[PDB]
Amino acid sequence: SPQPLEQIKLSESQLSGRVGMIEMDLASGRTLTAWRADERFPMMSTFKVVLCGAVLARVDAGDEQLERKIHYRQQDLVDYSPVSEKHLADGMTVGELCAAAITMGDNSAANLLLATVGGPAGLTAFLRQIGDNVTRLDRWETELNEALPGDARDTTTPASMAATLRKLLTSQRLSARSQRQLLQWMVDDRVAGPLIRSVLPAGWFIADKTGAGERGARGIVALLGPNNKAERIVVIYLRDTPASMAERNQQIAGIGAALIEHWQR
Ligand SMILES: OC[C@H]1O[C@H](O[C@H]2[C@H](O)[C@@H](O)[C@H](OCCCCCCC3CCCCC3)O[C@@H]2CO)[C@H](O)[C@@H](O)[C@@H]1O
Ligand SMILES: *C(=O)/C=C/N[C@@H](C(=O)O)[C@](C)(COC(=O)CCCC(=O)O)S(=O)O
Repeated sequence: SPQPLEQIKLSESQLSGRVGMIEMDLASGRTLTAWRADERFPMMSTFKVVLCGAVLARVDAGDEQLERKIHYRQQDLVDYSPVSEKHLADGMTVGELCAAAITMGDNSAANLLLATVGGPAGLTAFLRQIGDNVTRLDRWETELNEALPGDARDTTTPASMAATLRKLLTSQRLSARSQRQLLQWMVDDRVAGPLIRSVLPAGWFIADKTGAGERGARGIVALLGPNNKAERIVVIYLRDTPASMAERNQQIAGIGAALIEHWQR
């Protein structure tokens, strides 16, 4: 594999789309690689990690409990609800909803949680409170990943998303238990985690949340590193490419391969 930046460029050439990428030390925030890092990209399902950061902040403040059971109706369900559709009779706890949203990609679970934090506007306000002045959520599942060209709704930048994830996971804005919980949800991803592990060399840590959208939109927010340590935050977004899902996945994996082969920078 070529160098990370060289691979990123090749991916844009091959996909005819824009790639946005940040690689950042988790402990310190040292930026190692930045490409279109201040450009906007649709967050897609990656917003679910920030959503559950807001939930945990409410738990820390005593305004929420992960134990609290929410009962909902079939009319509340949106497209793709593999866990929430199973609990119309008995409900789900707030913590179960975060687990379902982040680890199983459950969309109704995300919407239920979004309501508890005051909707897209409430989540955006939370982002402003932690000093993210760029990321914005405007819509609910499933409209939020429409990825219209030039539409600023439901977008982040690689730099903003990396910084925000670092804040939630490490900055002590969340309690120790809450930081640990958010991390464990990412470790437990079942949508892409097991697949990614299957292709990572021995010794590489992965935790992640992935997303997909229209017009080629695809993305991942990840913790990655050798010696089984979450050494770096890696955020990669793609937009405005007509390529197959397989090829978009392969190109992102190829950027990962370049990072792995050329880690010591
Ligand atoms: O010399 C470094 C390594 O080179 C290869 O490893 C390959 C591996 O066989 C391949 O499957 C992977 O694909 C990349 C898979 C990435 C999966 C997604 C990555 C995520 C992670 C965080 C955000 C970016 C995307 O690349 C590495 C590096 O070439 C060798 O197989 C391995 O023995 C060796 O230790
Ligand atoms: C998040 O990125 C979800 C995007 N795609 C879904 C959507 O538009 O709501 C689909 C319904 C596909 O479903 C999934 O990707 C399942 C996992 C969702 C997640 O990662 O949280 S649409 O057909 O693309």
